[PDB]
Parts: sequence; structure tokens; C-alpha cells
Amino acid sequence: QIAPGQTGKIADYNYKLPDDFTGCVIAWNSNNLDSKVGGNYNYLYRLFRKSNLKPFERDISTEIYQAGSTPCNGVEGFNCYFPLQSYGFQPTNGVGYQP
Amino acid sequence: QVQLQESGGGLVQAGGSLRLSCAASGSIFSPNTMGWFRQALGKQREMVAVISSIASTQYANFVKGRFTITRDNTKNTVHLQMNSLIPEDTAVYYCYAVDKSQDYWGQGTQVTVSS
Repeated sequence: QIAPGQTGKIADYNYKLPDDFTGCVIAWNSNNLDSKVGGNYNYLYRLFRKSNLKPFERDISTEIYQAGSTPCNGVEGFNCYFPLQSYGFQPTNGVGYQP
Repeated sequence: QVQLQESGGGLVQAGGSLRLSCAASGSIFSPNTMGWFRQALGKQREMVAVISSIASTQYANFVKGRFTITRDNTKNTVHLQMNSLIPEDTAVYYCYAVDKSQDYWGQGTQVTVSS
């Protein structure tokens, strides 16, 4: 999902790359560096936003999103969720779920 | 070296009250986010609460309506009011500066409640 012209929860709700990129994306397997036995939940991920980003936009707002019609007022509940879930990075995870 | 000082825990009987504090020094650029996280021996970090620069307060469903965060703009510090305590709250807490760059965690505050 880290490449220009793509979509997905990361490409749309984390970090948008414009269709006219000039540059390089490079990553390496961090299984033995970032995973712990009990799960490394220090890396947080959003699934919900009001709208898609603009390229190179960074939103660190933690505002609780209103899934329903009633306002949340910063309090979770019915149809109210935090932006950030945690990722279960473990050394026994499969390649797809590895860091 | 961004350093956050933790204080205000200890031993309290069921139903008591405490006031924890994280005071932040170092870089901590203006758009920061101060959170508090729970860990009991045998579990991982449980997210307790969060305040951003917007001053909005966010709390988990575990402790609904029982704990509060107070924000001090002058010293940019945070005080967590621990009220209506219950032995399910027996867990060391750590506070978390989201900031804009490298994140920094706490040294811990022992919170114990039992009878």
C-alpha cells in the first residue's frame, strides 16, 4: 500500500502518496527487532476517519469518531470508537502479520 | 533527553482517592498528546486515558466515569485523579507522550487497592 495511486486503510487513512511521486519506498523484515513474545502493542493503527487525507498530511488527532447519528463528545460507547487499535506483533506471526 | 516524571501512587484501601502526575520536560513540541496506560502483572499495556492539545478527554470503558485527567498549560503537565478505586485497578501505570517524533514512556507508579 506504500506506492502512488493506491488505496487501502494505510493508503487512504494513514499516509497518502500522490500519483506523481519521485522517490523510493524501501522496507525490511523487523521480526527479530520489533516483535515481543507477549505482543508489541506500541504501534497504533486507525481504521476510521471522517474523510481521506491529502498527500503528506499527518493527523495525530485522537478524537473519537461518530459511527452513529448521536454525538460522542469524546466518550466511547454505542457507535463510538477510539481512532487507534493496537497491532499484535509477535515473533510467531505469519509473514503477512509480521512487522 | 525528553524526561517525564511520574508521581502520586501507592497503597490505598478500597474506595480511596489518589492523584498521579506526569510532568514533561525536554523537547515536547506544542502539538503533544499525553496518555496513561495500565499494566497488571500478567497482562499487557491497557490504555486508560488520553488528552490531546485540543484539551479533549478520552477514557476507556473499563473505568467509566471514575478517573479524570487535568491539564496544566502553564507547565504543560498532567494530573490523573484516581477516584472510586476498586481492586481490579491494581496495576502499575505508565504515561505516554505521542508528540510528533520519538515517543517516551514512564518509570511507573505503583497503584494498589485491596482490603
